[PDB]
Amino acid sequence: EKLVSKSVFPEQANNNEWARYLYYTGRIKAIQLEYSEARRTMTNALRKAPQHTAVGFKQTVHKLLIVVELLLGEIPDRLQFRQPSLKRSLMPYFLLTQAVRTGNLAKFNQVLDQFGEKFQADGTYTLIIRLRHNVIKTGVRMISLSYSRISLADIAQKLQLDSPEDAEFIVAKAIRDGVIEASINHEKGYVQSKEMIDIYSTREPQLAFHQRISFCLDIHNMSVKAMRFPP
Amino acid sequence: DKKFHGILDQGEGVLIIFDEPPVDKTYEAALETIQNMSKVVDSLYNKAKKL
Amino acid sequence: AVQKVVVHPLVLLSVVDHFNRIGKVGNQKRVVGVLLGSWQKKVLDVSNSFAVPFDEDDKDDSVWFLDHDYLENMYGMFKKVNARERIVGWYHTGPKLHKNDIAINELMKRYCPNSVLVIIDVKPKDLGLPTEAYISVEEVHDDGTPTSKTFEHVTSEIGAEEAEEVGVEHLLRDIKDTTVGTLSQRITNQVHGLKGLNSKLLDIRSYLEKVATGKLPINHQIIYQLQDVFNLLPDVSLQEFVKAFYLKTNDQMVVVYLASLIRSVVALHNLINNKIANRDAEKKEG
Amino acid sequence: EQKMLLNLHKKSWMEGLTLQDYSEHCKHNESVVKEMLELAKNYNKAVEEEDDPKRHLEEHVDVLMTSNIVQCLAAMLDTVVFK
Amino acid sequence: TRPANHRQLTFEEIAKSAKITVNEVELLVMKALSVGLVKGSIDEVDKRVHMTWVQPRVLDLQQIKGMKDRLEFWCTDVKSMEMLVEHQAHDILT
Amino acid sequence: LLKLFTTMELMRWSTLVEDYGMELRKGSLESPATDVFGSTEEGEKRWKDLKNRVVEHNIRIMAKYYTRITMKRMAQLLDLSVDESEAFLSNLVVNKTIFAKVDRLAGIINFQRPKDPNNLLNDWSQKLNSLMSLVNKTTHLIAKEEMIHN
Repeated sequence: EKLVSKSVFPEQANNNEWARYLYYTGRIKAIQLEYSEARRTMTNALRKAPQHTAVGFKQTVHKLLIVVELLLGEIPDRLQFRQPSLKRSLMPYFLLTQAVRTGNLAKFNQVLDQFGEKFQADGTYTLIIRLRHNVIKTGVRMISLSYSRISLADIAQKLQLDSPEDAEFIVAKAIRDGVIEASINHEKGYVQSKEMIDIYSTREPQLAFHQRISFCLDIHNMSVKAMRFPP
Repeated sequence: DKKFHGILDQGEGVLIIFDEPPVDKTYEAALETIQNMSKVVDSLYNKAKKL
Repeated sequence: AVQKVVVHPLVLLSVVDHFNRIGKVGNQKRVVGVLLGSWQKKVLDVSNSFAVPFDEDDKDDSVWFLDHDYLENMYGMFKKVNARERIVGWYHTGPKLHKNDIAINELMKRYCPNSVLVIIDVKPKDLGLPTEAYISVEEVHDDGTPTSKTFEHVTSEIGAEEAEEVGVEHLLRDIKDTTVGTLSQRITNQVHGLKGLNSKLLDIRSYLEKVATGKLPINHQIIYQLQDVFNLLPDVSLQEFVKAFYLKTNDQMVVVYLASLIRSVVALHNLINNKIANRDAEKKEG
Repeated sequence: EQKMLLNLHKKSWMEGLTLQDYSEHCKHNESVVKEMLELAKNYNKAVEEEDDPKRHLEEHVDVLMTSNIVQCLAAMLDTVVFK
Repeated sequence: TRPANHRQLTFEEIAKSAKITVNEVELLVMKALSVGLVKGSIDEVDKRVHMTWVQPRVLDLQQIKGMKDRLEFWCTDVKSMEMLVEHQAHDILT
Repeated sequence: LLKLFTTMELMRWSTLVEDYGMELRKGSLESPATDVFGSTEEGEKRWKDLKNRVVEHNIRIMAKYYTRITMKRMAQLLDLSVDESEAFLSNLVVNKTIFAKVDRLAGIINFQRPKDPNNLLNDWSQKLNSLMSLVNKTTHLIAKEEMIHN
């Protein structure tokens, strides 16, 4: 982490070396709790993987990306588990994802007992324990996605939480940690999500188009810049 | 059935009416052009195999 | 009254030549000539002009001489050459009108009742509009003020006749910008507009300072037309205006992005083709 | 005389800060983007059947980009200047 | 006397100023608009009369000083944006 | 009475009746009232049509001036009940006589057509163009005033 903070990876490098550096940086940020940046970096690494050339690197990247995405509370793509090359490799991760999505912590402990040792060979055991203790974030995100004004008692009932005050604590922490977009009206105990505003009427589309335009202009400048006219 | 434009608000009891904004032909043609140069990029992928 | 005065390039070139001719030896203030042209529904078209020998004295601001017979027989010659040209005003190169100009304008009115005098500042070259057309008016000033001559301003513009148009375009032939505009010249046009707006606001602020300090009397009228300027401000940051502005900005930005993507894909295809071509040449060399 | 002949076609300062009719700008964008769609179809067919859509596409892109960029920048300048 | 940004007028201020009933301000502003001294609009659910002006008035020394200060602010803003535009667009300018 | 319909202000049917009923319907020796608004059945029909014309003129004035007027206020200003005013407004809207949108739930009779971004920014640009033009006029005339007052 110290070196990647100090050193700067050269952009004008191989896509293969870029993918390796992105995978290592994603692992660093995942360990450093910077989960969202780790997920983005590992997604970029997967996108820059050599199509179908590195089965092992793609398998490791998929494993780490699935683990970190689960840490964020997002259910990963199902297709990852049904690929011909990544089926058996990610099958324990399929069981893990099924257990956490179903909310059955007993299934989580069971898959820890049987295949969790394999995670140690894969270098992900600590992250899996973090997810074991962070499962409830996925349920909170699901509740926020589905409902818009669900009361605290209903949240506790639907998330197996023992007390409504525990539900208040969990939802407040999830809101602060950038996983939920709600606010709890503690006066009468309902969690009102931030009302969705017309984004096209805001400056967000302009910023997205600005990033896209800058990338396109840079691509044109790079392509025209060489032009390789021999003498 | 895409008859008279409006949405019923059962919560209070209302049927709002509006003017069905056209479709913004520019955006539809932009999507078609994006698909077209996706096809062009696939064609270039067919090329560039000659190093 | 007159709605407009469209000035051809010939008269401004002629007054430039007249001022250079006089001031080359006779270092002097404004040089006076007569402006001919054709009328219309209400808009004057100044087409040709000539110089009348004029003298002035800085003392008493009334010791002057503009020839009568000279004007008459220059018009005789010009009408013989072209009878469509009528006396429609006069010109002087002085940046500011003098206290004397009222007499010359009355003398011109003797030849044309709706005579309009055009100031052409040959010496300065600046933002634009080197011609200022002024008409004498006479009224009780409505709101009970002492009466005077006064020179009411009439808007002016520079038009051209086809022969004059081809002549001037061939005359430049080295600094004429592309009529298609393109991004660089549109941006410079925007910068020029900003500079002109700043200059106009600075002039208006100087006038307001002069009025407030007492160096100029409060007009009490037209000043509130400047107040009407102040009221006409769009008041941006209004919610509806902001939403509409963002909507249209995104509508233009998506088109800009599509065009940039089109250009990038075209450039990538061109680079692929060039690499293929140079490799083909390299392998065909052997 | 060169500069004061230049004063003939010189645009006024109010022309630089003026904005093209927004209802017209949208129609122009629609038209040119649809032409670009037809041009993209032709370009795809030409590039695929290789082993003048390109020039026309580049000209249309130049027109679209200059028009939209100029209109946007004029809009921003007007929003800041007049408040 | 409005600050030219919150040009909307509430009912109560009109009623308390012209010492007239809140049911007469509506007709009064209607008459003023009809004569040709106001070009605004009238709301009723909020009863805030939107305001635009085409009828100027006489000024004064203090008012002229204040309004020329406002014009100085306007010209300073214009100059600042012009400077920013020329600085950022130096190469493209040509 | 003729000049009343030429003025772009609301006329109150109650006040108009109180000021013109005797003069028009009844009349006197000094006022030879016509048979147009007599006590006959056709006279009463023409009286009702006169009230319809008066309320139509008032409605046109409100459409010119108001933007969002409450239904109760329109009923009070038209000397009609809420339901009668609503029915009259619906009849006018259907026949394309005037433009209105009766928000019956809240009692809002919003008159202005929806403001698309295109037309809003077009109005903004027109305001800017007028501002620039009359700024140019002010600058020219300020030059004139300085120039004369040398």
